[PDB]
Amino acid sequence: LEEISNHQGLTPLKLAAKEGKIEIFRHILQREFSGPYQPLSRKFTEWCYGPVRVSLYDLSSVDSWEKNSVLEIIAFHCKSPNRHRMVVLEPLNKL
Amino acid sequence: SVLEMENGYWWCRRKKHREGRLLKVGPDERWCFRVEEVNWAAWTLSEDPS
Amino acid sequence: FDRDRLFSVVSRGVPEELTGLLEYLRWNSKYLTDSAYTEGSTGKTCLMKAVLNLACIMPLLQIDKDSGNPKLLVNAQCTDEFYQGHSALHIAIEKRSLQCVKLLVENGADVHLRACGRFFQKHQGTCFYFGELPLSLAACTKQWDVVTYLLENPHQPASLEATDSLGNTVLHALVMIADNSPENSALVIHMYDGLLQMGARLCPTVQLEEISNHQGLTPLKLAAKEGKIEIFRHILQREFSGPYQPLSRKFTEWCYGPVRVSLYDLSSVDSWEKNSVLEIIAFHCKSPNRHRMVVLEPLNKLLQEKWDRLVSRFFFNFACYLVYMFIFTVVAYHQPSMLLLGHILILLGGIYLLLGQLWYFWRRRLFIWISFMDSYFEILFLLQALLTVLSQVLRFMETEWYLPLLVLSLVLGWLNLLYYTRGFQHTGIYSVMIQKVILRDLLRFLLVYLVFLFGFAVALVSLSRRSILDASLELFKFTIGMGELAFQEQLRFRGVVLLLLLAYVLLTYVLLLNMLIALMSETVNHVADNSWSIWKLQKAISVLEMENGYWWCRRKKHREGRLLKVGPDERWCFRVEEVNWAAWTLSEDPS
Ligand SMILES: C=C(C)[C@@H]1CCC(C)=C[C@H]1c1c(O)cc(CCCCC)cc1O
Ligand SMILES: C=C(C)[C@@H]1CCC(C)=C[C@H]1c1c(O)cc(CCCCC)cc1O
Repeated sequence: LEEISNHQGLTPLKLAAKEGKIEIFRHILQREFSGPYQPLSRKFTEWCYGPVRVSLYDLSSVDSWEKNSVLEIIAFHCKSPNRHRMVVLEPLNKL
Repeated sequence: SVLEMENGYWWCRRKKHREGRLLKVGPDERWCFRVEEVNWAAWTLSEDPS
Repeated sequence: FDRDRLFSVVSRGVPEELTGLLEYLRWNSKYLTDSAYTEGSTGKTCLMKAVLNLACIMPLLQIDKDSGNPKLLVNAQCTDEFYQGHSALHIAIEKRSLQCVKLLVENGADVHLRACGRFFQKHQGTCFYFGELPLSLAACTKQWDVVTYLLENPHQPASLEATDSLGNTVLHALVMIADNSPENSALVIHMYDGLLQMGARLCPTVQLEEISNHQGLTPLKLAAKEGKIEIFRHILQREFSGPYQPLSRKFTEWCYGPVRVSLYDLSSVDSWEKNSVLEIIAFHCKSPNRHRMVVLEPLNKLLQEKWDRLVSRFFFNFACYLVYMFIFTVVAYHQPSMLLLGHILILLGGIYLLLGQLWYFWRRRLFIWISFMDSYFEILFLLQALLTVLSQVLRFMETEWYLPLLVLSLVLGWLNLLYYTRGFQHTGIYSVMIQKVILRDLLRFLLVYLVFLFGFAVALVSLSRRSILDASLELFKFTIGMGELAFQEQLRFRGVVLLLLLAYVLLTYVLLLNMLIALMSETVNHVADNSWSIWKLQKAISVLEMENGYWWCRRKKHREGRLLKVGPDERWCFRVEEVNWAAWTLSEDPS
């Protein structure tokens, strides 16, 4: 479902970035589920050794390697006033 | 700035290297990004730390 | 019977799927600890994988008994440099499986194995440091049951005084994992207190707190150096009940109604002994929250009497420098009878400050590097003393260039007088993080202003065509409020020069005002400290150096406190009096 694009060629994740909907954008970007819905998640844990925990965020449409990525959409194709609050998200801030 | 700068100069376009590592979540392979966090209150895909 | 097959069976956890494996080892004369059956990349063995995929453990250890294995796999060690030293016992403790720990320990597992891998070091990247021993792992993971079992098991008790590769003990490990977080502070404080109580029961003749690592720091000293204020405060202000009374550091001398007097133990805190907590906090600590360390209840009071007892010496130093600077000014003003005496004092005064300042840098060199802003005035005094002596040297070795250096030393000598202003309140804003930020921007603003000043001056010269020096000076007069605005009618591009000059006026007003607005935001987004933590830190640094005495006359240090038998044990305690109207002793009567 997430790879379906509308007439503008934007996925639901990409559409949230362009329209400035930070609330749904953060939830989609940092999403995890249980065993039955494990392949439906975007955040995964690689290993956990006590307090130290490592997470793996899916850079499907986020990384700027592919054209019309989330980073390009947020920085240049977004007109919402709260553009700065988009990049401070946990996977975007680190990447 | 970094998004424009990574595109390269006009006289020499630079190839863009994908950031991340291809991991089989499980199959399905996704280019994930490694982020490390420390939590002292809460008490996995791989088997051993790396 | 195969390496791939053996690891697959242990993951499932069904011992019935592994039959005849022991017979296979006898046939091939191979052991489970051999490199053939290990993972090879990191030395991981079958037992290690079994604990990771948490019954098969007992038969797997049982079949080790049949084969003539000289080396026990229960004490196997990883071989990869990244993850070296990690054993199966470490897995059970990490997985929070008390039953697995009991099963492993009962079968001869060693409790003193060292996990000296790169992952277990205090790296700047991915790492986790819990000492280097299994006992430290349980302490840092909120496992009191595992700690209790590892301390009171008849099979192989774990010693509390065991040290890691750096000499860190169990108490040291709790210090290095502190992060001043509310969740982490409760973790370290609760376990540190519990281990001390268990330590008295297990080893009463061994004092845990006096054990020092390879750097020679006690756990109390280590907390001060590493900047862990949360555990530092708890250790410094510690009291217990009757059974653990000798294990406390804070005691009550007498209580008469609301008036209560407390006695804090100055064991490693008072500066009488070398490498004390006060010396460590002020000079050997690089943590940003150094000011919050001295405002603690025993440290805040103790540093006050040292300042009060030595305040006269501080003003005597101020008076001596003030008189010396007055002598310097008079001699310089009339440098071109008693003037011969004046030059002798200038040479003697410069050589006196130089030798005294050279002692300070000899005793300590890392302090200036780690914290430039803490002792930046030490550098300034060095330049003033060195230049003053050098300037008089050029007077004897006549080169006619001693005057510019003497004049430069005069203005800088008065600037060094601002150092003594730290002995008063002076209001302002007291912060070290802000001051570095403000200083950095002002220097950047000066560079931005100069290039704009230089850029416009060249533009003015070429368009009007003295040189750049006169034109740049004319533009700089605009800041001092002395600029020249006139329509020079004998210029071809008179309008362009006039418009360009007006552009500079509007440009420099924005630049100066922007810095004021930028400097205003720092003041607004600043929370004043009612205890004046920054000011107290500066006073604490000065008194510690001042009490050491001058270079020409070292002064004996008198210990601060009174020797009292707590009960026996005698500790040099510090008297602190407090008044409480809500709560309703060692001595018998008030005194
Ligand atoms: C307290 C602060 C933040 C003041 C407030 C505004 C002013 C003019 C500058 C700041 C400031 C420094 O940021 C640093 C120093 C001394 C540090 C070394 C200077 C060579 C003094 C100093 O007044
Ligand atoms: C402060 C300001 C805004 C003044 C205003 C006049 C001009 C342009 C110079 C500026 C300036 C620095 O931009 C920087 C310094 C030294 C940096 C540290 C000062 C404690 C002095 C100094 O006069």
